[PDB]
Amino acid sequence: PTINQLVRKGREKVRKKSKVPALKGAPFRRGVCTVVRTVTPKKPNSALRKVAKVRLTSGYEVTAYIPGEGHNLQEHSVVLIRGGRVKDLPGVRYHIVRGVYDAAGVKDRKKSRSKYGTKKPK
Amino acid sequence: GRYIGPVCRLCRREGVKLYLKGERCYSPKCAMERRPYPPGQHGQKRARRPSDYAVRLREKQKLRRIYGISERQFRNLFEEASKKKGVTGSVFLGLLESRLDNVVYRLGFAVSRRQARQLVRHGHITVNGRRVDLPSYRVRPGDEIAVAEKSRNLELIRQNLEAMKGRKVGPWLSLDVEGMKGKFLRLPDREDLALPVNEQLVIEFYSR
Amino acid sequence: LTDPIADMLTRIRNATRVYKESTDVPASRFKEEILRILAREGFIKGYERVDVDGKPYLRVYLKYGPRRQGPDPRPEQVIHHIRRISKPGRRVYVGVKEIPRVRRGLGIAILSTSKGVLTDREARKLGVGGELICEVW
Amino acid sequence: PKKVLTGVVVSDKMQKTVTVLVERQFPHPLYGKVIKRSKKYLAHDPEEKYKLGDVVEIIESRPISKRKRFRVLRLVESGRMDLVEKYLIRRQNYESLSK
Amino acid sequence: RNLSALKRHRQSLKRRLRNKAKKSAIKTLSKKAIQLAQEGKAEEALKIMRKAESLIDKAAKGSTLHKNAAARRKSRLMRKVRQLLEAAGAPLIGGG
Amino acid sequence: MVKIRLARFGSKHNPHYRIVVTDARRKRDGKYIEKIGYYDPRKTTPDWLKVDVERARYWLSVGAQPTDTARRLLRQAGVFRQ
RNA sequence: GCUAAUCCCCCAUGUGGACCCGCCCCUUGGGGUGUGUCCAAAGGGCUUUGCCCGCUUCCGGAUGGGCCCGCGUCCCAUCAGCUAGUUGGUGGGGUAAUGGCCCACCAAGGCGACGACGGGUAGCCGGUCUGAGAGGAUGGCCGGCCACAGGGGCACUGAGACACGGGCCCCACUCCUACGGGAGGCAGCAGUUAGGAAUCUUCCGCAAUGGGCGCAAGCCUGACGGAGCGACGCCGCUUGGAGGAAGAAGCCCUUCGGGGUGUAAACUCCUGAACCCGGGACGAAACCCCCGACGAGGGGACUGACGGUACCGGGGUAAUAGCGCCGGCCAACUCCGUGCCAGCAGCCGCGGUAAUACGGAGGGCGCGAGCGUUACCCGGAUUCACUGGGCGUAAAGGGCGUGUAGGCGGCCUGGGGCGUCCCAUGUGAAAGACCACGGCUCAACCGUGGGGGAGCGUGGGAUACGCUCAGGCUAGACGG
RNA sequence: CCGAGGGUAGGGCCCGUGACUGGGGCGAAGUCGUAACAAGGUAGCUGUACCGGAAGGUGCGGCUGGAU
Ligand code: SF4
Ligand SMILES: [Mg+2]
Ligand SMILES: [Mg+2]
Ligand SMILES: [Mg+2]
Ligand SMILES: [Mg+2]
Ligand SMILES: [Mg+2]
Ligand SMILES: [Mg+2]
Ligand SMILES: [Mg+2]
Ligand SMILES: [Mg+2]
Ligand SMILES: [Mg+2]
Ligand SMILES: [Mg+2]
Ligand SMILES: [Mg+2]
Ligand SMILES: [Mg+2]
Ligand SMILES: [Mg+2]
Ligand SMILES: [Mg+2]
Ligand SMILES: [Mg+2]
Ligand SMILES: [Mg+2]
Ligand SMILES: [Mg+2]
Ligand SMILES: [Mg+2]
Ligand SMILES: [Mg+2]
Ligand SMILES: [Mg+2]
Ligand SMILES: [Mg+2]
Ligand SMILES: [Mg+2]
Ligand SMILES: [Mg+2]
Ligand SMILES: [Mg+2]
Ligand SMILES: [Mg+2]
Ligand SMILES: [Mg+2]
Ligand SMILES: [Mg+2]
Ligand SMILES: [Mg+2]
Ligand SMILES: [Mg+2]
Ligand SMILES: [Mg+2]
Ligand SMILES: [Mg+2]
Ligand SMILES: [Mg+2]
Ligand SMILES: [Mg+2]
Ligand SMILES: [Mg+2]
Ligand SMILES: [Mg+2]
Ligand SMILES: [Mg+2]
Ligand SMILES: [Mg+2]
Ligand SMILES: [Mg+2]
Ligand SMILES: [Mg+2]
Ligand SMILES: [Mg+2]
Ligand SMILES: [Mg+2]
Ligand SMILES: [Mg+2]
Ligand SMILES: [Mg+2]
Ligand SMILES: [Mg+2]
Ligand SMILES: [Mg+2]
Ligand SMILES: [Mg+2]
Ligand SMILES: [Mg+2]
Ligand SMILES: [Mg+2]
Ligand SMILES: [Mg+2]
Ligand SMILES: [Mg+2]
Ligand SMILES: [Mg+2]
Ligand SMILES: [Mg+2]
Ligand SMILES: [Mg+2]
Ligand SMILES: [Mg+2]
Ligand SMILES: [Mg+2]
Ligand SMILES: [Mg+2]
Ligand SMILES: [Mg+2]
Ligand SMILES: [Mg+2]
Ligand SMILES: [Mg+2]
Ligand SMILES: [Mg+2]
Ligand SMILES: [Mg+2]
Ligand SMILES: [Mg+2]
Ligand SMILES: [Mg+2]
Ligand SMILES: [Mg+2]
Ligand SMILES: [Mg+2]
Ligand SMILES: [Mg+2]
Ligand SMILES: [Mg+2]
Ligand SMILES: [Mg+2]
Ligand SMILES: [Mg+2]
Ligand SMILES: [Mg+2]
Ligand SMILES: [Mg+2]
Ligand SMILES: [Mg+2]
Ligand SMILES: [Mg+2]
Ligand SMILES: [Mg+2]
Ligand SMILES: [Mg+2]
Ligand SMILES: [Mg+2]
Ligand SMILES: [Mg+2]
Ligand SMILES: [Mg+2]
Ligand SMILES: [Mg+2]
Ligand SMILES: [Mg+2]
Ligand SMILES: [Mg+2]
Repeated sequence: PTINQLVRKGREKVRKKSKVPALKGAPFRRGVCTVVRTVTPKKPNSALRKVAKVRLTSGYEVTAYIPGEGHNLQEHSVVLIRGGRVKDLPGVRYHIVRGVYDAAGVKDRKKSRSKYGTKKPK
Repeated sequence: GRYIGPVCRLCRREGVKLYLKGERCYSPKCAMERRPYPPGQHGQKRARRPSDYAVRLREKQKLRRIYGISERQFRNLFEEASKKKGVTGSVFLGLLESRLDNVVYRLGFAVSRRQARQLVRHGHITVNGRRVDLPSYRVRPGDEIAVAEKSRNLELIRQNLEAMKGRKVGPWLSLDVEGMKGKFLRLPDREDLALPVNEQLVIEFYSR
Repeated sequence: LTDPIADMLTRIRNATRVYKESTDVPASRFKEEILRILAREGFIKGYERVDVDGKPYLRVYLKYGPRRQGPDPRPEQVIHHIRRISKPGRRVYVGVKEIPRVRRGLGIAILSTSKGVLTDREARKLGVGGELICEVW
Repeated sequence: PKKVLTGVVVSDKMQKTVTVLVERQFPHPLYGKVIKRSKKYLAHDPEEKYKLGDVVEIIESRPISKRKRFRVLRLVESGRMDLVEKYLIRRQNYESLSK
Repeated sequence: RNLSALKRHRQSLKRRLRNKAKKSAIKTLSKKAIQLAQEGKAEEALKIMRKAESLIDKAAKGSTLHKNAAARRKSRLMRKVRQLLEAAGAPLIGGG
Repeated sequence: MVKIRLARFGSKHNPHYRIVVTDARRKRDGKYIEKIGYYDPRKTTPDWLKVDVERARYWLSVGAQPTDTARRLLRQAGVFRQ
């Protein structure tokens, strides 16, 4: 564009769209589970992935992935959710944080136990 | 704190003797004589072409593992050298050699930098007449690094300075044996050392 | 025509790329003071004030390097680059402290100052700044 | 120093007060181009001696009223009705920007 | 449940009553002399205006009036009597 | 009133006052009119106190009042001498 | 109903000031002077024909402010028109003071695409974070300013407030009560509760600095100085040092010969984090007191919360290690288990019976009292392109004219000097940043010094180019 | 007189929420047909119009980014 156009109109400072809008600018948000269920993933993956539909302290109600093998979550489980989509479960933009509130850790976990609310064993 | 683990696997991974034990490093018992391949299961498997990030990471671990220094300090000291006047490679090396625990080792009060560090942390070393028990203390041109009076009558520095009578310490340094004191004359130039390191690659490492 | 100066910087640029012996420029005083710089600095053999179809022009005598060997024998240019800086759409004024070096001194910058038209090295000699007319190398 | 500006009387339709239209040029803080900008000043004229098209100078004076903080200093040029026409045409052109 | 702030409040009212009392008279004796000047009736206006001058400055002796409030109050008192007496003149006695 | 004061600097268990002329109501470490010296009440370095005596006399001459400790630091600098 | 005073009035004196009308200088209400009028007060202590603290009027200084102006200051135009105290004037009220700040009347104005009005969001700056710079983002700590003190309104006292721990009133809420009635305002310091992913001790002392009052001894000071909790952050330190086999056991791999963990361990010697004992701080010398002169200058005295801590000396035990990762990006690989399941996943992608990608194990890489994760800012992103991008077919030329505002504009001479360039000078607080030096054993932290700008105010100068004004031309353009 | 605010009445903006309703995005292995990509078996695309379960068809005029 001409310099005279830049004077008249300027350059539009781009704005970024958050990927975690349910978090309301917080790192984590507490909620309670309504539906705890399995969901199948999109092509080309096949599985029965465990998610929970969580109603948040920010008024929102979202779905949150339940990572690791085995969980103990059901309806009315108090939970803490974190940022994080699951590329292959469309519409799941959050992860439940293991080992917080009513999400138990992962039994017999030995590697990466910090990412699964599991403590150290003898 | 500093790395207090096995030490021969260090040279084995880097592929060059890092004289980190003192006596044992000059005997046929040095593990770099016997098995000069990386430690662990796959050492004797034939190596692949490493990436250039690998080449620079390796040069930078070699330099750091020489002085037995934590990455935090090694990077702290790098950044002071960077923003300093001009030649970074020389300054990083000179500021590294300016550490008290290192100077204790270069002077010969100790046989290894690990031991040198302990001679300081246990107080056996003074600087210009005061107990200075800080491994990271920055020695400067002029100071006199000695052994404490309540320490000079101790087997270790007696024996250590003995074999030092047979040794000729670096030019930038001074050593009066039997007085058990030395002098830091000036921070080293580039060629004062033939450190098995190309410090230019270390600059290249952090510039990524 | 909207910028007689950029027109002359461009007439010469186009003339040197086809290796023309000379190229005529519509005549003006400010353009002499710029061609004055280009000749003394070696970029052109010089100029003369001529008359084309009754009107005053400026025949600029260009210059080129030696005939080269290989494919494409065409000689390297003596004016590699001649670029307008200050334009009618955006004037560019630098004080003396922010006068640019063109190609680490191997090139020149022509400016207009209250002491006349100078090169970058001439400007700091007289200690004055002005309007950055063009850069050349 | 009391700021002294120079402008033109675009409207004399008030008692003891004229509207002085001042321009100022400066480079764009990012695109460097020189640009014009303008501003109207209600200036004191206790002798109602100044009319349309006068090119006057105003001096920063004590408040005469809300918005009136300048006294007309001296006439510089009389009869510049060409400038007032640039002003009025711009204002008249505003009805064409409506919805 | 106490202070020395309660003493500052008990005192503020002793002073408020005092400051209001002085201002009342200042406005009364002054306006009185301005009506008298309009009639003019000059000896009577000026004999009163002077007591209006005395009360004004005696108020500026303390907190009831700032020096400049009094000087301005005095300025307008006298100024109004002048013009008012310019119609149906005879300024006798004198006070200016 | 203008006062001649010691505005503490330094760090915890590390005092370093500045000899400063500042309003009586300005907060201690707040903006001051002028810095006319400094002070190190432990005397850890060779010159723990210094005073622009010619300036400290000006503010003394124009109204400023010192502290019961700043005064002993201007007498220790002979601002009051004969 | 009684009663004192630095409380309150009256008279007097007028150095003086104020006001009004005159003249003189100056020039917005600045300064002079004359006439008239008007306004001063407070006493207390000791050693006493003497000081001291106080008092009064006026001037000046100094500091702290008020008000006014140029300029700069975010998003939406799917907000385009806004305005009756509204804009100006005369008179007045008001104030320390200008002003529609407020009132009466008069005039018909003021503002707006150079974005008025409206809606959204936001305290602003020194600075901070990033960045090659340009720029972007941000305003917590610290300093300056502003704004508010349960929500609103108001004034009073005063140099100063329309006053957080002052007063009045209305509202919402809460509390005491003997049930008649009364009270309160933590966005002070702790502390409680609620909300939240989340944020501290109902600690110590005025010893220091600083504030208030006082002649002074001193008193008050949740300012402050310190102590407490929190790996929240940065910095420093430890969990050992040297020796020790062609190399134990255990575990992993194996082509069954062996390879690995690994000098790693044990074990030998050396040192001695912690803890035990003794000594023990700097921060604190002034105010006062003596002589002198209640000065100058000498000399004396008492005072430490932190703290019996730092640190010094002497004794002295081998004394926490964990977290992430190993398919490419990207540094580190094998065995087993699982069999599109269970699961992983920042992106590309892994898993369907020989998976370096899931889970465990051996081994390995990276860091280390940390290591990971999530959130957010800048960078990589020349992916809003001023530096520094594009539009035939990748996203991008308006369907085409005409034309307003606006942007931009040929050759020659001169006048001005607006832009622009230069010189001088003022401002650009402290802290921070950067460089040098030094104090805490180092460092972080901190002191002292040094060095700069841009921007704006002012004075002087230059005149090429841009601007303007004036005069001439004919190459553009237009007409015959 | 002004005046916090309370009351009455009528507007404007924004947010949330609503039986039902519109289409939209997405979703390993559903049902219908085969419009487009080759001249895709009627060259395709196109603005508009009208029609048809559905892609689509047809008219008018336009484009070549249409084949031989
Ligand atoms: S003994 Fe050899 S392998 Fe071991 S640390 Fe010394 S030089 Fe390195
Ligand atoms: Mg798959
Ligand atoms: Mg809930
Ligand atoms: Mg449950
Ligand atoms: Mg994992
Ligand atoms: Mg060892
Ligand atoms: Mg970098
Ligand atoms: Mg980088
Ligand atoms: Mg400039
Ligand atoms: Mg009355
Ligand atoms: Mg008064
Ligand atoms: Mg401490
Ligand atoms: Mg102040
Ligand atoms: Mg009297
Ligand atoms: Mg108003
Ligand atoms: Mg009115
Ligand atoms: Mg009217
Ligand atoms: Mg404008
Ligand atoms: Mg708001
Ligand atoms: Mg706000
Ligand atoms: Mg960049
Ligand atoms: Mg900002
Ligand atoms: Mg903040
Ligand atoms: Mg309020
Ligand atoms: Mg509250
Ligand atoms: Mg309020
Ligand atoms: Mg209230
Ligand atoms: Mg207030
Ligand atoms: Mg108060
Ligand atoms: Mg309170
Ligand atoms: Mg009652
Ligand atoms: Mg009552
Ligand atoms: Mg009440
Ligand atoms: Mg609390
Ligand atoms: Mg809670
Ligand atoms: Mg105190
Ligand atoms: Mg207390
Ligand atoms: Mg073997
Ligand atoms: Mg072996
Ligand atoms: Mg073994
Ligand atoms: Mg074995
Ligand atoms: Mg003890
Ligand atoms: Mg002390
Ligand atoms: Mg051990
Ligand atoms: Mg990693
Ligand atoms: Mg990496
Ligand atoms: Mg690799
Ligand atoms: Mg991420
Ligand atoms: Mg199997
Ligand atoms: Mg397979
Ligand atoms: Mg298998
Ligand atoms: Mg994976
Ligand atoms: Mg992975
Ligand atoms: Mg694995
Ligand atoms: Mg650390
Ligand atoms: Mg980014
Ligand atoms: Mg990079
Ligand atoms: Mg960018
Ligand atoms: Mg983008
Ligand atoms: Mg550009
Ligand atoms: Mg592009
Ligand atoms: Mg296209
Ligand atoms: Mg076209
Ligand atoms: Mg159209
Ligand atoms: Mg035009
Ligand atoms: Mg023009
Ligand atoms: Mg021109
Ligand atoms: Mg100029
Ligand atoms: Mg500066
Ligand atoms: Mg500064
Ligand atoms: Mg500093
Ligand atoms: Mg400094
Ligand atoms: Mg009302
Ligand atoms: Mg109302
Ligand atoms: Mg009410
Ligand atoms: Mg079927
Ligand atoms: Mg078809
Ligand atoms: Mg088909
Ligand atoms: Mg077809
Ligand atoms: Mg067909
Ligand atoms: Mg059709
Ligand atoms: Mg049909």
